[PDB]
Amino acid sequence: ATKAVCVLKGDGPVQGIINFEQKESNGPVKVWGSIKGLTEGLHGFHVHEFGDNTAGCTSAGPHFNPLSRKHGGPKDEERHVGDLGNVTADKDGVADVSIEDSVISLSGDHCIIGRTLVVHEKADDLGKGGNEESTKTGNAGSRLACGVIGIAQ
Amino acid sequence: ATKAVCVLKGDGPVQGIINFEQKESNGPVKVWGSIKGLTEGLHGFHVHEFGDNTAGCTSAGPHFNPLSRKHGGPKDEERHVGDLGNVTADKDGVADVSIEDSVISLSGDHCIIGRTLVVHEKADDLGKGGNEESTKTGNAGSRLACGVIGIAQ
Ligand SMILES: [Cu+2]
Ligand SMILES: [Cu+2]
Ligand SMILES: [Zn+2]
Ligand SMILES: [Zn+2]
Repeated sequence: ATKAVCVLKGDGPVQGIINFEQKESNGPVKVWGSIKGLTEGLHGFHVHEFGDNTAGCTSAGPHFNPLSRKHGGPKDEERHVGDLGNVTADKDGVADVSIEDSVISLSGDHCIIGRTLVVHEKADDLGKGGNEESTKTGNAGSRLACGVIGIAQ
Repeated sequence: ATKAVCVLKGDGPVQGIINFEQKESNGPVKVWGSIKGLTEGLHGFHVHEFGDNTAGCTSAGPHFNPLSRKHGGPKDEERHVGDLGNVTADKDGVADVSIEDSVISLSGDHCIIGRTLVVHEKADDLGKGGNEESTKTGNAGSRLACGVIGIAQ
């Protein structure tokens, strides 16, 4: 696959659409779109392991972490594959997302297709928060919206 | 992987959960679960090509058809890889889904992870109807509910 897409929804007002593009096998992945209904500020943004929304976003499990690393930010060597950092909303509640990432993929063992993208209640501290949870979740709190990442046209 | 899941959502509520299991990559896929909120009778049931719900189930495109075949039933050689036939709802509006299929897969070129499962308004005629559409869509009509197929734990 070269293109993927995710519709983010949850139980509250947070909703969005996120697109992915990967031009080349083993090249970087462009990630772009918009999320609305958010509180102003940073909100953690990750790919979680399972594309399972059976009981809502909780069913998606932990961060996608095929290489058994600690949590980090997207520009860290020490990160989960799924660690895409934060999106940032304005007072208007909108986060415009524009990310390139070279660790996620749309094929192979780092593939994110069929997994869940999640936007969080709180900021992700990118593993620099100095408690144990920082190293696992980034202290980003509950899951406000999510969706399964699908193959796109 | 060897398990996948799909949450179907549409107006009614037409709602359902479908589980997938494939014991080995060269093996059949067990498909099972429940869909509620349906009218009594047969409803077409297929994997569509794109895991895109941007604008609702319409965004998923046509039946998943990597081999460029005509529409058929699941037992037919001439079928789309996505052709899973019909589910049947009782007077209570529930369809008990219990399928094994050897053409879909959870890995490889026929993988359905990241694609959309759809349940339709009307019966699928399994390509045996009296017109040209039968060999494309089975005449199953609109899309009552769908979801993106994700990797499960
Ligand atoms: Cu997350
Ligand atoms: Cu269909
Ligand atoms: Zn992480
Ligand atoms: Zn078909």
